[PDB]
Formats: sequence, structure tokens, C-alpha cells
Amino acid sequence: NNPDALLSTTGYVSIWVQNPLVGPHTAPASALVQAFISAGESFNVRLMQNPALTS
Amino acid sequence: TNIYGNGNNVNTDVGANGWAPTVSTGLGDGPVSCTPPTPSPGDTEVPPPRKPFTFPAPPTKSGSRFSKWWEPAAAPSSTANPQPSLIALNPSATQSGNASILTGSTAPSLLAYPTATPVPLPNPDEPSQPGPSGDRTWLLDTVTWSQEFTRGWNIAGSNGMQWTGLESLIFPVSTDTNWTSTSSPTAYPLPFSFVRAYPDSSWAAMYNTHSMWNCGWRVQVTVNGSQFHAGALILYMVPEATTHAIQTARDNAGFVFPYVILNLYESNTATIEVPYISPTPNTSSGLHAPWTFYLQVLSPLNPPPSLPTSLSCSIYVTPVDSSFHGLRYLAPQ
Amino acid sequence: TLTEDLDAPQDTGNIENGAADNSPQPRTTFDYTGNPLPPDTKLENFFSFYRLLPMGGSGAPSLSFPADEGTIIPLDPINWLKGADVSGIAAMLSCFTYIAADLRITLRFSNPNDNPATMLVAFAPPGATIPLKPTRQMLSNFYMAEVPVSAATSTMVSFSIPYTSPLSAIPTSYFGWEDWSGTNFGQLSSGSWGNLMLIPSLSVDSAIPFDFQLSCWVAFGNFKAWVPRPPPPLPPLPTPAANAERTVAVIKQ
Repeated sequence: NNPDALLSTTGYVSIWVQNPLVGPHTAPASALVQAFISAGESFNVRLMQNPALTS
Repeated sequence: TNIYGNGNNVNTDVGANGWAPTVSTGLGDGPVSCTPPTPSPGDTEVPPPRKPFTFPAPPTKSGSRFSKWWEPAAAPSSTANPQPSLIALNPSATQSGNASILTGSTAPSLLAYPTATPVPLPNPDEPSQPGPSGDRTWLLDTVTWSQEFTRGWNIAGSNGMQWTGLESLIFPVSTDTNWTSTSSPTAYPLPFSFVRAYPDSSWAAMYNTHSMWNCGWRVQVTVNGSQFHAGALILYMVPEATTHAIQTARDNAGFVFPYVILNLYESNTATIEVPYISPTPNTSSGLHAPWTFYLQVLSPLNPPPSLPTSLSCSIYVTPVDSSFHGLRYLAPQ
Repeated sequence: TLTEDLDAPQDTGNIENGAADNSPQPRTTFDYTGNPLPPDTKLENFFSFYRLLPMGGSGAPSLSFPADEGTIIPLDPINWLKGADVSGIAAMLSCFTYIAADLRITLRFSNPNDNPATMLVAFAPPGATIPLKPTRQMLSNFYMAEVPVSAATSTMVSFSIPYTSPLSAIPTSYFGWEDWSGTNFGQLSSGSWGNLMLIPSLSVDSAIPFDFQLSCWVAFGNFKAWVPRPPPPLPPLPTPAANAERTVAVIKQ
């Protein structure tokens, strides 16, 4: 309910173009890039609450 | 045979011996000569990144020598393994303070000159050095490559100084008068064109108010063309001189500098590691930019037909082991 | 050796890295052997020989200064390169940015009028204020030389100047300013080896004062040169076009 609040966020990520695609003219037009998110090591949590999306 | 036969192997005096009781004697005279001073201590800082910052000399004695008259008494490239074309994988990465650049294929990377030994600083103060910010990799202007450039065209972005700017720059520094003209710019001097476009960065915050600055520089360019493109580039990283004395419309022998050809055949990337070469330990701020980074075309890239003629690239420039000495009011540059 | 080899190693490589590999390939039936290096290559041996410098900002070889007035003969290595010839001491130092040596001048000067004469040669260590109009008393404190010059002409003299610069290394090219406020772009007046100011004298003091003419040879010693630059261009030979390829590489065929 208060998303833009202190302690509730960290900074933004981003994905920026730098050098656009190049390829032969046989190659396809576009290529998708899919982004997975999985918590790495040291990720921790505590203090149960009902899922905070519906509420 | 004492003190004779000097500067052997040649019929001349090479000043092999700096001093001898024998030379300058009343009976006979040889050419004079010099010996190193050893100005005792000082934060031993000279070339990055070998600078320890610890002073060898005792601190605070301030002994002096002569006795004052008013005091009574006082006391690779080897053919063993050849780098494959860009088809093969061959991963590599070059990191920095925080930002880092991955690459595929083959990335030529060299360290231009080996790091020299430290020398005691003339002034006594503690250098203030900032960890990034002022480290990492700053992105200068992304320059567009075009097909119509012949050999040795000196391509550069919007942050470079123009050809005529390399002569009669004027004061002080950036007037915006020498940086805007039809067809520009030939190349960017490294210290001057880095502050421009990056006033916010701490390195930028510094180098304004700190007077003398000390940094080693490393420049990195990234060009990825398709497997079918063909071309080449060169990174000269020329030490300080006017372009007219450095190179004029020739560039034929210009490989004496550091070069590291890009060669869009087998490579997407190139780097250079340059320790800074300047007279006196520390150059002054706002003037005397020692390194200048030229980017040239060996062969015109002719793209596969039916595909766009232009091609894009960027230039990543970053300091190495920065330092500063002395403070003063802010100076624009 | 072994003559015919199926497995012999390839000559391929990479020149893209800055370093270039010049080692000879081990071709079969070839015994490659090193050779001792003859000692005309080393710098300190190669710059110990006298060569003729271009005098003044331009208009080499010789300088003519009228009598009663001294010329300051600047020793800036940056001033030499201006109007520098393709071949000469002028353009050889263009290969290195920084040089340090004790510069040994030998200058000679020939007085066309016939009376004996004396030049008073002084060396003002960098930096030092050069008096605008030199006087014998003022000029003298620095360092002295008295050169008797033969009446007919051609009297020489040599000198040995230790390395006085506080720059440690004197640049042969400098990109930046000198004065903080002022302009003077592209050169530095404090990096060099003094100046030679010299005031002629005549005892007879005859009319038709005339002008002395001089030139000087300069040879460094105990030489050190810290970073290289590409050597100046040499004009190529003409194409005979009658029978080519004898000399001058053909190309684009």
C-alpha cells in the first residue's frame, strides 16, 4: 500500500541497448530476451504474514 | 689505469662516471656531469598503481645542516597458441571499480608500458584519493562508424576536440568555441574531454579544486559487427603532442605508439593500459593534458550488401589509482 | 632439421595485441642463429657525436647578428623542431618525447671584416632573467668565456653544460599552456638548458660595423630518452616507370 517508501525498496534495475543487432539478411528480424529472477545465496526472510498482494 | 678509458667501446666521452676526484683537476679537464639528489622522503608517489604513500624519510625532524652563526653549538602473440576467429567461444571479462564488461570471441588487451618505480614527492602533504566514484568505467560519447571513411579518418564522437582546436585552444580550456564547428571532432585529449560531460562524478568534483592530479588511464572500445562484416580500427593513445608533429595525413609509421588493432575479423573489443607519462611528478590541473586518444580506420568496412551501411560503437574511458595534492578555491578548469 | 616433416609447426599468429612477435620461424633445413649487436645502436654512443643544429626559429644553418648587439640563442628543444628539416639533429630528437643529457655545444663564428675581436659568451641557467639590453658588467656574473677570434675568420670553441632543468625530463613536445593566465601555448620556456647570450667587442671600434656570422654543433652526452614517437617522414624515391619493380614495391595488381 506504500510502495514508494523507505526500507520498502532498493534501487531500480534496467536493460539498455548499446550496440544494436547486426546480422546477415537471411537471419531473423528480431530476438527476444527473457529475464529470470531467482534469489541467490544469503537471501533470508522472517515474520509470517498473509500473502501481501490480495490485501 | 685509473679513471681512464671512460665511456668504453667508443672513441668519445659518454660521461660514464658522473664524478671523479680526477676530472676538473687543475692539470686536466673533462666534461662535467650530474648525480641523483635523493630529496630524502615524501609520500613516495609516482606511477600508478605502485604508489605506497608511506614516507621513507623521518618525519618532523627538520634537522637542517649548516651551523647558524648565532648559535653556540648545535647538532604475448606467441605462435604456440593462436587466438581463434570470432566464431569460437573463448570467454573473457575485464572488470573495474564496480562496472564490468563481458566479452565473447577474442579480446586483445595489453598493458602499454610496464609500471615504473616510485620516487619521493617534492611537496609534503597527504594525497586524497577516491575509491569509485572516480573509478569503474565511464562511458564517453558513442561514435558512429560510416562506410565512406577512407584510411586514417580519425573518427570521434561529440566530446572530442576539433582539429583546429588541437592548435590555439585558447583560455580557459573549454570555451565551446573550439568544440563546435562543421565536421568534428578529430580526437579527444584524455584529461580535458573526460571532465567535460562528467562534472557530477567525484573525479570531476576533484581535479577542479585540487590543483595537481595523478592518474593512470585505460581506454576501451567495443564494436560488434555481424559475422559477415569486415574492417579494422586502431587505438593509438598518443602521448602529448600537437597532431601536426604527431601525425599528418600519413599515419604510416604510427605504430610506434600503443596500438592494439581492433580487426573486426576476429575481435569485438580492445583495451589499453597506460601509465601516465608527464614531466614532474604531478601535472597541474586545468592545463597540460598528457594523453590523447585517437581512433583510426585501417581498412574501410564494406558491409554485406542489402544491409545498412553504418555501424555503431562506443568508447569506455576510466582512471586508474587516482591521486591529488593541495587544495584551493573551486576553479572551473 | 630432418628435411621433410609432416607435423612441423605453423607460422600463424596474432599481431593484434600491441606486442609484436619477431622471433624467426623454425623452418626445416634452416639453422637460424643470433648475432652479436655492434655498438653503434646504443643511444648514449650514438648521440655523443657532434651534429649541426638549425639556428633560431627558422632559416638554418647560420645566424648573423649585427655587432654591438647580443643574440640569446635559445636552447629549447621545442624551438628547434619548428621549421625543422626532415633530416638532421632537428628531426632525430622528434623520435623521443623526453630527453635528459648534459648538452655540449661547440660554436664557431667568422668575422668578415679584418680586425681581431673577442666574443664574451655567457650561460644563463634556466630559468634566469635575460637582460633586455646586455651590458658587460651585467652579463658577466652568470658564467664567462672569452673567445679570441682570428682576424681572418673561423675561430671555434666548445662548452660543457650539466643538466640544470628542474623538470627532470625536458619535453620535446608539450600539449598545454605555460602561463596560468597568459597564452604561450604549446611550449615551455623553463625546460631547456639556459640560454647563450653573447656580446661582441671591438677595440679599434672602426666604422662599417658589419655583421658576424656563426653556426654551432651540438652533441648530447650521458643520454636518456624515455618514451618513443614515430620518426619523421622521408620523401620516397621517384618511380622510373621504364622498368619498375627493380626498386619500389609495386601494388594493387
